[PDB]
Amino acid sequence: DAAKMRRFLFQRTETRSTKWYQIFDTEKLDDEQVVGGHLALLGVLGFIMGIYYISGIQVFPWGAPGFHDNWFYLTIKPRMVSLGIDTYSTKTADLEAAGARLLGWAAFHFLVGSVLIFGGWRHWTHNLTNPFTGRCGNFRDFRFLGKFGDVVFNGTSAKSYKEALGPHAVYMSLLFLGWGIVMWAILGFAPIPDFQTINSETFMSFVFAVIFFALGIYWWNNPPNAAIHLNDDMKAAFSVHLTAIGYINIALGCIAFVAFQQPSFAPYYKELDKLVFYLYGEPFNRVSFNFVEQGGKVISGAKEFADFPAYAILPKSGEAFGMARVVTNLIVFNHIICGVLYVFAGVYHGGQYLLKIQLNGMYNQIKSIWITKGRDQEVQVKILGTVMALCFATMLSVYAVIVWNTICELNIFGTNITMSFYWLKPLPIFQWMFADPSINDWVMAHVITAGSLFSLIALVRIAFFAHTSPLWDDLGLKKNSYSFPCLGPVYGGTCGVSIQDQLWFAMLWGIKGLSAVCWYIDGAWIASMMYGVPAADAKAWDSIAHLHHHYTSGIFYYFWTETVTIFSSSHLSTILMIGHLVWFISFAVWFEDRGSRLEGADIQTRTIRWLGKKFLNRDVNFRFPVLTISDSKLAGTFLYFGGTFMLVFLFLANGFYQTNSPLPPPV
Amino acid sequence: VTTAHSDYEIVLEGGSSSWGKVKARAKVNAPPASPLLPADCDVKLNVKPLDPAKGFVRISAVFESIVDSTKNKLTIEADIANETKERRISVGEGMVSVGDFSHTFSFEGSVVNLFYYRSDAVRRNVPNPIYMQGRQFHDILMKVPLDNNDLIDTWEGTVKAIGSTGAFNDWIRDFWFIGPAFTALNEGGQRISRIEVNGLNTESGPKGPVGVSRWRFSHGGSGMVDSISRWAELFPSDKLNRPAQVEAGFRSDSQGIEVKVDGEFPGVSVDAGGGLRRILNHPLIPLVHHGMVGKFNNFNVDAQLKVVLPKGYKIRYAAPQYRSQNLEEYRWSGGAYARWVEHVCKGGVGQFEILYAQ
Amino acid sequence: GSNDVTTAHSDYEIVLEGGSSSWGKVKARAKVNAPPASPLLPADCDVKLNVKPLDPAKGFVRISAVFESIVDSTKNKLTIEADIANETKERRISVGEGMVSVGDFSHTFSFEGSVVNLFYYRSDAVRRNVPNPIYMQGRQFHDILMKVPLDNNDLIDTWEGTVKAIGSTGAFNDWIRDFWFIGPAFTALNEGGQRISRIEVNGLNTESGPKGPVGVSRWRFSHGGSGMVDSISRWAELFPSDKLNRPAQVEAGFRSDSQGIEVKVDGEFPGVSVDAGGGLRRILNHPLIPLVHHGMVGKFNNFNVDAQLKVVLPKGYKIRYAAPQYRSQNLEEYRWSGGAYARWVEHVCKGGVGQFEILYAQ
Ligand code: BCL
Ligand code: BCL
Ligand code: BCL
Ligand code: BCL
Ligand code: G2O
Ligand SMILES: CCCCCCCCCCCCCCCC(=O)OC[C@H](COP(=O)(O)OC[C@@H](O)CO)OC(=O)CCCCCCCCCCCCCCC
Ligand code: SF4
Ligand SMILES: [Ca+2]
Repeated sequence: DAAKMRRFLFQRTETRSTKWYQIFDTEKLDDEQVVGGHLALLGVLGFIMGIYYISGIQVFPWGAPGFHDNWFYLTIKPRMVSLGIDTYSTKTADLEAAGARLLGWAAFHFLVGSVLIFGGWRHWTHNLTNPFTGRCGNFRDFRFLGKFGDVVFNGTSAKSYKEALGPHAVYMSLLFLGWGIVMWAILGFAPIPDFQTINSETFMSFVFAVIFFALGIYWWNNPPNAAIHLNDDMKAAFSVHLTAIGYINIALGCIAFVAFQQPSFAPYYKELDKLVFYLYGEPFNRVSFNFVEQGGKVISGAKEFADFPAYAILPKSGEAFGMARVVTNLIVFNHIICGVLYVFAGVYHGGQYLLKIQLNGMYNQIKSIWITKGRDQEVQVKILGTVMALCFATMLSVYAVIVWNTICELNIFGTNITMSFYWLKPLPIFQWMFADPSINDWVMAHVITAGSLFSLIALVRIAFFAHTSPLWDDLGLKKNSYSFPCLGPVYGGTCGVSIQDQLWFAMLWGIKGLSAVCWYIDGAWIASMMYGVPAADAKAWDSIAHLHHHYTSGIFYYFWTETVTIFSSSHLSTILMIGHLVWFISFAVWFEDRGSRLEGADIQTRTIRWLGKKFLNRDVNFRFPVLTISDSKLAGTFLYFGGTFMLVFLFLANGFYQTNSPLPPPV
Repeated sequence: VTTAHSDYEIVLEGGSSSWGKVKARAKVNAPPASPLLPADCDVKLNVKPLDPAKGFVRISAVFESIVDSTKNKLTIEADIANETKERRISVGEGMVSVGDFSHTFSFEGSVVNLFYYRSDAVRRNVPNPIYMQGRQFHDILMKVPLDNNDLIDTWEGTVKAIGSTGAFNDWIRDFWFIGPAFTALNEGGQRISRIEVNGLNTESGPKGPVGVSRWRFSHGGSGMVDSISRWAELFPSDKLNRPAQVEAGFRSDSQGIEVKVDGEFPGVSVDAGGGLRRILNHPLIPLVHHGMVGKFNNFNVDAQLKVVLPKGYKIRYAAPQYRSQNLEEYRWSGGAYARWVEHVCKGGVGQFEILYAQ
Repeated sequence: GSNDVTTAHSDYEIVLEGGSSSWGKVKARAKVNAPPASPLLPADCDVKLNVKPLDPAKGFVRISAVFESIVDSTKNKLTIEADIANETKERRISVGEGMVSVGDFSHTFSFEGSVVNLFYYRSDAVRRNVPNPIYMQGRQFHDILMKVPLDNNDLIDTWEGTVKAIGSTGAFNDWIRDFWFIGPAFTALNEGGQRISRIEVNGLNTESGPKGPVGVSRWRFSHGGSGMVDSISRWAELFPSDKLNRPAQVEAGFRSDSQGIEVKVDGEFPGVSVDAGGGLRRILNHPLIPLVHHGMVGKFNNFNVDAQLKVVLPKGYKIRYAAPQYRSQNLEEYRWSGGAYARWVEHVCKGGVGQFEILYAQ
């Protein structure tokens, strides 16, 4: 009746809505519910760690062929060899012990995770009753553990988050000491301050246990004040800690990248190059079209090799396939992308809280420095403008250097590779942080700076212009939803001004500066777009710049080289197809086409209703829903970012192929 | 240690109704400032509208208490109605008992509150006026049968004192404010004028002589005095369409205070203009009075406030900011709310306004 | 163990003037993370005081004060202009005009004022035996002739209410003090030693002025002090007109809030330092009333205030007997931080009057 339809597209409208992906929004969660959710998720984390340990079994000591290699366990196998729970052992006898140890640790993780999940469930339901004693614990005022909960934290459980930092630090000191004693007792590894063995890990676990305990005492008796995070800790403290964890995670990725290449880490990562890996989905022993089983020996349709019966997964060496740095790059890039995403999400959730306090006037009611700074509307403009100017300068300089390098490679306009930026290396005072310092590393540093500033532009726009901007201050407008996609074509268009869309743009902009890491950690010569290509002079880089290594290929030729192995395997090929499929579908929701989709969905609804009557019968009242531009942007950011980083994984997991033999000039 | 536990709840009603359930409990690990300890007290305030024709409401108040092992009791019935905007009349009776002594009283008193100014410039400019100076004029006729020997002795001593001591009018204020009550008088901005006794007499009542005391006094405030600054706000007789009851008490031993209060009464939510209701501005006299006793010990506080809005209503500008919104009920805990709770326990009158609309 | 922290930060700087001058730059920034005791919040205020010497012939100084404030989105303002002079050692005369505006309402005033300060005693035994007399009991006698044009309909209503209230009520003379000191102002009278006497209304007559009716108020009042009040005990020292050889300004302002207070103070005026004998000069004794007035409002949140004080002596001067002792000295300027000084800062923020005197000489 034209109104029954109207309260159908008045159901996805980007007003304030339920938004199923916000059921666990911190606004409706209290402190104890957060504790319980984190405990349950840590229990599930223990469950999946046990699953990974099970996937690490190769002999099943009770007697059976084991699991094939997989990235889920290959990314942690060096750690388990470091802890002595797994082995790089060539013999079944020492591998049965590793299987037994992994099975026992998986069972232990299952038990501990079940306990942790049950505790988190009881915290989630506000049910801290001890079934053995029948009493009930008080979340607001509890003794921590007992006598230990009285000598330190003399009763008086923390009532505020700034008052909870200290007991948390003491809890983390307990964690460090517990891990140290677990090392010392279960895993051997007595604490020796020899910073070249795993014993140093136990020693530094005890050192950090002492440090964290003292710091927790100090912050228990002298709580610090960020002030504002105490009130809306659901979003303020949560987002600040999220961006802090993002920076910590980027730092951890850098630590992993530096450490896993050191000689002290050789028996755990570099020794992966002496192994042979049988990965799921890799090229299997193929057979002809007329295989008739009857094992022991093939009769009709001889397979590729007489060995590896039927459809066995073919071996691949760890030296040609650089599994050492493949695993290193997987771990490092995982933690780097997670850190970048956590920084972006912390800025976004902080902008959410900050718009919430700008809407109710609490923004002017903040006393802490962290907002009294940006409550200026000019220091906001100055900061964003100087970030944009620095991003413009760095990005323009580095991109023009890259384009000139590519021109000199291809000899466009009759140029030559000696006209390129082969001389532009890091300073000798900066050459210590690179191996084989060249224009590639200079370009990497400047591309990292440019991409970080490019994403920082949108991060600053989230931080400052959550509710209003100098443009929207000059106009008679204000932002009051953090998720509204637009106000319309007025002023030529107002698309994507909310902090959610600014988050999406920050993610898309950081895609470049983050994939630049994938090129780098794979050694892919981002200093030019066509490297190693035999066009004019791209193979002369190794001689003109006196390179010591030989990186894979330039930015564009990186999709030709090392894709020879993505295509060579079925699993990586189907991942490539799925990633590209997911990625381009984001155009259906980022392109300014939502109303076209709504109109076409109305047409399809009328068609299906009519097609359900001309041929079928009965009412066809079902109608096609269209994702609104808020939902369209959310789904599009997910589709785009996942589509690109399901294939950055393919670049990372297809091999290293960054040989240390600089090829001679073409001459 | 000396940690302060307290749970507050506000269950509001929507529309024109201003009613709201108020139930709170509090635990304090500090010695109360009572020279007689331990002290226990129970108070029950029940109100029902006698005749909604012209404002009769029957307010009943029973104060049961035990201080240092003596049993105290004070019941008082009162039919209170507003003759006009500024005048109120109360008719009723009551009883006070301490130990084995008990004397029943009946009274017919009228209270006239007058504001010093009624300027429209302030009223139209300040949307939420807190301080509002003025005076009330209490005209009280209280009657007490003189059947006890102690009652007759009190009456004779008072008559002799008024006959002889001419300074009785201002020396009664020393007796009439027991101990720190006199200091609290000035702390809260109150000041009592000298009483004027319009007559003392006795006559043969239903069973014996009765002491009839026609006396008058007036006290004025500088703005904190919530009896004066907000005269009609403290007595919502117009919006009392059903019985209202409040049960409160505390068990205050020598090493702690155990507060318990219930409540169901109108006037919890007042319109603040622009279709925006608010929790009624916090009375200043309780805060400034408790601040003299709430400043004697350093205390940590874990105070939690429930504000259950009606169906569809939403809080806009809660300050200190609420912690967790859950459907239609709100929570305050820690952070600025704990700081504000400590502020108002120690003596501050800082504003914690909860504006809300539908 | 521990308690609630509720930290507060504050910086203070004193830049003294050389020679025999008592001048000195005074600036003080502060930030308190505690709710203020204002029942209407937020309550922001900006204050500007300026004085310039009209003429040294008979000690008139042109003093102006602008108080522009917002409390609960109500833009309040009160500007005054006055010409104040000491015609003798005990009597002060002031003539000037001003205005007050609140939201839409605004009314101007012009006042002829005379304040007479009488100490209850001037015994020489006290003078010759107490080198630093702090308490000094006395009476201030205010005689005010203020004229307000009754142009607004509210001003005429205020006049009609007041003149009808004075003639009909005999208790106006003392009940005026209840309205006069709104809210905590009345309570703060007794906790500072002040006693406000009944005002005598010499007459409320209205006559047509330059533009219309002008309400004229000739009324006197006298407030007494137990020696605890600075406006009485330190009456001579709070009006250094003799030492005002150049314009003096004090620009202050606080940003009160729902969960904090932010304070700025900038000052430049004489009387920052006084003498103590034999070329030994000292920073002026701290005024009693501000300390014991902020005390009854600054004891509601437990706080561990970290305060830094900076005293920049003029060239050739060295501090002798700073108590509490200065934490550091850069050979020309002295710095207070933590230790016993932070204890005194908390003491005076809670209302204590612990003597922190700084003496210096060349
Ligand atoms: C407290 C501050 C002022 C004061 C302000 C008022 C106010 C305001 C009123 C009176 C009123 C009256 N006053 Mg008086 N009055 C004071 C001191 C006195 C003294 C004395 C010996 O000191 C006396 C005898 C009186 C006598 C009287 C009676 C004529 C009358 C109340 C009778 C009644 O209600 O009884 C029953 C006794 C009580 C109910 C005790 C409980 C009192 C407390 C303060 C009520 C708290 C209400 C609680 C916060 C919420 C209530 C919710 C429930 C639904 C009730 N007043 C002090 C100085 N007085 C009332 C009137 O108008 O009479 C015409 C009135 O509205
Ligand atoms: C407004 C006060 C309440 C009241 C509350 C109390 C309380 C509380 C107590 C007593 C107690 C007693 N009551 Mg009684 N009592 C009242 C009315 C009276 C009257 C009377 C003629 O109206 C009389 C003779 C008495 C007599 C007595 C005293 C003999 C006896 C113990 C001494 C004491 O301190 O009393 C207090 C005396 C007064 C507060 C009022 C005295 C009235 C005088 C005789 C007549 C009025 C004089 C003057 C005009 C009123 C001045 C104002 C009053 C100070 C409020 N009450 C009124 C209704 N009464 C004690 C008891 O019950 O058990 C030990 C006690 O603790
Ligand atoms: C504050 C304590 C005493 C008080 C003590 C004094 C003192 C002391 C003096 C007066 C003086 C005056 N008083 Mg008085 N007086 C008080 C209450 C009042 C009230 C009232 C309604 O309450 C009124 C109407 C008056 C009226 C007056 C006028 C008769 C006269 C000049 C007013 C003027 O110039 O403004 C001046 C006011 C300001 C400029 C606003 C700032 C006020 C504060 C106190 C100044 C702080 C100075 C700051 C610490 C340092 C400034 C240094 C810069 C160089 C300026 N007083 C209270 C009770 N009064 C003056 C006089 O003698 O006139 C003959 C004078 O010296
Ligand atoms: C000494 C105080 C300052 C002053 C400062 C303020 C302030 C502050 C405010 C007003 C405000 C108003 N002023 Mg004014 N105002 C003064 C002089 C006057 C005179 C007059 C004949 O002299 C009149 C009619 C008025 C009229 C008015 C009221 C109608 C109006 C709002 C009510 C209010 O609170 O009044 C306040 C009334 C007084 C403080 C003085 C009233 C004077 C009476 C009519 C004549 C003197 C009577 C008596 C002898 C002197 C008593 C001394 C006072 C108690 C201090 N003012 C003097 C100059 N005036 C309000 C406003 O501006 O915007 C809302 C307000 O907040
Ligand atoms: C994968 C590629 C795409 C489709 C498949 C597709 C399908 C589609 N689109 Mg599209 N689209 C883009 C990509 C795709 N758009 C891009 C990149 C842009 C940006 C330029 C874009 C833009 C618009 C605008 C502007 C409008 C539409 C519509 C419109 C609808 C037409 C209805 C119809 O005739 O049926 C045609 C529908 C089909 C043939 C679907 C059959 C399945 C098949 C086997 C492909 C499988 C789907 C997928 C590959 C597998 C995922 C399944 C999952 C389980 C893993 C119809 C559903 C319009 C409407 O909604 O209404 C008319 C409209 O207005 N678009
Ligand atoms: C007779 C007339 C025709 C009737 C039938 C025609 C309609 C049939 C269409 C059916 C199939 C539709 C074709 C596809 C439709 C298409 O391609 O358009 C994308 C589509 C949005 O479509 P609209 O809602 O605009 O309109 C489609 C309409 O057909 C009905 O909605 O949905 C998405 O945004 C997908 C994201 C869902 C959310 C997923 C987010 C990411 C989750 C994680 C996955 C990635 C992992 C991370 C990697 C980065
Ligand atoms: S194109 Fe889409 S997102 Fe942009 S303003 Fe128009 S409706 Fe909004
Ligand atoms: Ca690779």
